[PDB]
Amino acid sequence: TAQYSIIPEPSRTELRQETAKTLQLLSDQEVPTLETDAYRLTVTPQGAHLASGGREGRIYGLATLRQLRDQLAGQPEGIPCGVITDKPRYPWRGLMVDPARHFIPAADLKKFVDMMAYYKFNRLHLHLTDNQGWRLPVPGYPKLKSVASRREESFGDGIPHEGMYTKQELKELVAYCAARGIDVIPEIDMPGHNQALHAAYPEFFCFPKPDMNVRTTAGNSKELVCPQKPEVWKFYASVFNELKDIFPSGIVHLGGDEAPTELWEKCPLCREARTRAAMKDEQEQMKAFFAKTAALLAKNGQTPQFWYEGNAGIYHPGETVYAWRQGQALQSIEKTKKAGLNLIMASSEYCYLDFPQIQGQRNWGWMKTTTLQKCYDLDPAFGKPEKEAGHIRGVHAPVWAERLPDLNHLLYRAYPRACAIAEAGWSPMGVRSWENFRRKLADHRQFILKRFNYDMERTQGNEPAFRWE
Ligand SMILES: [Zn+2]
Repeated sequence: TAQYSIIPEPSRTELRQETAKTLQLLSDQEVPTLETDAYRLTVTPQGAHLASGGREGRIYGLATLRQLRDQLAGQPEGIPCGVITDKPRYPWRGLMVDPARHFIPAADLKKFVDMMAYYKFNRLHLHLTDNQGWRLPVPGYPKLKSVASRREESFGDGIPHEGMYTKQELKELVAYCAARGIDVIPEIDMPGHNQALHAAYPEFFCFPKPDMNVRTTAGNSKELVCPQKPEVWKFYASVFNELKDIFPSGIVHLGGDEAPTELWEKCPLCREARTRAAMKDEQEQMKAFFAKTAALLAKNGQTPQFWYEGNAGIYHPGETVYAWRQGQALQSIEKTKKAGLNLIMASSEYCYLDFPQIQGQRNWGWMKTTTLQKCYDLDPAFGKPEKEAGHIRGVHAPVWAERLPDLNHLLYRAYPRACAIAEAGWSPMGVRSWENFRRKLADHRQFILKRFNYDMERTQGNEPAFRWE
């Protein structure tokens, strides 16, 4: 019979027999009984009543009302009356954009934010720095702009790529996100993924290479900042001071992914520093590096996060890590619990939205296909009980942009899988089903076309063309 098409699925929908042809908001009340992230939305033939426990729940209730208005706009016969009582399963529901790989203009970020807010995402993570570019301006380090923000080409295409946000643009983004219920999380990836920083400031590295250029290809860089160099710590203190001014979330993602330690092992400065500190290997050195960085953050009231790299011993109890490596989700849940770490689920089997969504679409010679149906199969807890998985804070989907050069390409791969991620982060398992989700997503094609002039239809051949290979 007649249903709503709200994504994410609300925790409770009680449908009634009457029909509503108006969604005029008749009441909008803050009530003490509901939690601050919760709302109750009642649809009657005379209009709608919204109750919420706080500003956060109110934002979510208005987001549901927006989807119901989009449904009603396409249903002249009216929509069912009913009561929706709703609160998210997980408090962290995030997407990550990758302007380091391909710069995202301010106007395009706005559209990306409006779309994620429509699905009740509440975290926007900015991957600001990598091998292919550096997008955060830092006073006192002008070569980040003149060198690190520019590259000669991408994958042999001969086409230079550059870009850097202004401080005013980033403060605009923060306010734009806050008005839509979204906290912004900057990432300064360290100690690796740093070829762009090396191109600008080779003196920060164990083996300075003045001829180094910003990377124009994918693949792994072995260049790690040298923890023995005072300039490194002065630089990151300056970076973190800018983040304190710009990003009121106070959370700084430090990255830490894909940082092989070969060059630390060989570095003549790091070798003797390890001898002085009685460090037996470079994992102990990595632990000390993160601890020193966390101490710098703590001076500003900031807190770190990391990509989980499978060695829980390098993090400090109470810190948050992101599980991402293929095949490691269950082990990561267990090891982070034992180590006293909090966990965000970003498993690349379900959440890496750079991967093609239909078999036969560009995989660049290595990417597996993650279909919409596969994505929807994600339970962030992997069926584990609360005593084993209560340290999981939520779900997070990166849209890595090595191969996504503009917003058109970004949205093509981000959606509709981001809709499934939204439901995995928000909806209790007891209201989730592929059949129901698929039904609603079909209706959402018209909703998103109407509201955003954007088409979420996916076929193998309708991905925008690429210039490479
Ligand atoms: Zn070194």
